[PDB]
Amino acid sequence: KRRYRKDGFDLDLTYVTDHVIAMSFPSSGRQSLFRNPIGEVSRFFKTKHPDKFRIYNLCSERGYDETKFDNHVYRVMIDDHNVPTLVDLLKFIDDAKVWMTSDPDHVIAIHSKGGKGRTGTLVSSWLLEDGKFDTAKEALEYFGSRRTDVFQGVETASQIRYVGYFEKIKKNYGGQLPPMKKLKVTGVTITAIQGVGRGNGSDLSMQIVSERQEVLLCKFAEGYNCALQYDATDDCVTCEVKNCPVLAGDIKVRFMSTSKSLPRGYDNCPFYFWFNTSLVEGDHVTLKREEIDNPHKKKTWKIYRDNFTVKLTFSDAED
Repeated sequence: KRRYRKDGFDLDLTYVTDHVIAMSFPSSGRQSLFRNPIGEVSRFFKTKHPDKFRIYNLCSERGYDETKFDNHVYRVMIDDHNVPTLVDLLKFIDDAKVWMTSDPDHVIAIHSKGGKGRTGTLVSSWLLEDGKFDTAKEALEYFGSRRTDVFQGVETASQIRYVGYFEKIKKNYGGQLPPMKKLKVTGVTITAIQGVGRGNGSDLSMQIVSERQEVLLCKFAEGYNCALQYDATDDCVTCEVKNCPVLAGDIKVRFMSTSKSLPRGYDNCPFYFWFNTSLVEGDHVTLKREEIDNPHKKKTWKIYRDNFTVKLTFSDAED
């Protein structure tokens, strides 16, 4: 188990490396799910790494008394089962890099609620930055082998994607954001639709979210900002998307259903994903089952079949 039971401490805490710690939330309130008493976590860092630690809180949902950590806490606002913006991810990387380069004995402790999904995203990103790994896949697998025992380390497909994005940023874009590409979504295509909701796209709606605001809503059956086509022969739906505003940066696409058959997973919906417009190649992005948030869980694999995919078609909106 990922339980630290050494030197008179008992904490949900992992040394991923000698200087990089992953842990769950340092709690003080009512006993709920995850349970690291903040007094003990603070005692740990003050005893084991005096004046040489920095704590990263990745929860958008909850802060705490940071003076328990002598005010050495940096917050990254990420929603549970979601991803940081690439802007925020790079910000974090730079902060950690400055901190770590200043003293070889400096440590960083990254936490979220469980110290799983969000924590794994930034831990694996840091490990790429520090050069321990050269691919996202290996960094993620390492986090999994050290902490979560999940094969790919993190909780969602978008989390996997975003560590991949960081790898691309380091390798192809000199550690900085790629040149911005502005896009409009003009279509969405979903394959292997039978058995998903009403099996014909009629139950489905799609919400596009940018900077924590809804920027487009499409309701398929109704033709609300769209025009649905169902082809039974190809077991797919094709939906023309109308009136999409110019999209830039990190975009969250959520699919909702009026269907009672289709279960909700993370993010209070059947399936969703994040992508970044600047890392889109060509005029589409296509995601397989394992690349979509919620269908990526094997528990859903008799609903989302092996050929379940979602494709967004884009137009260039640079002008």
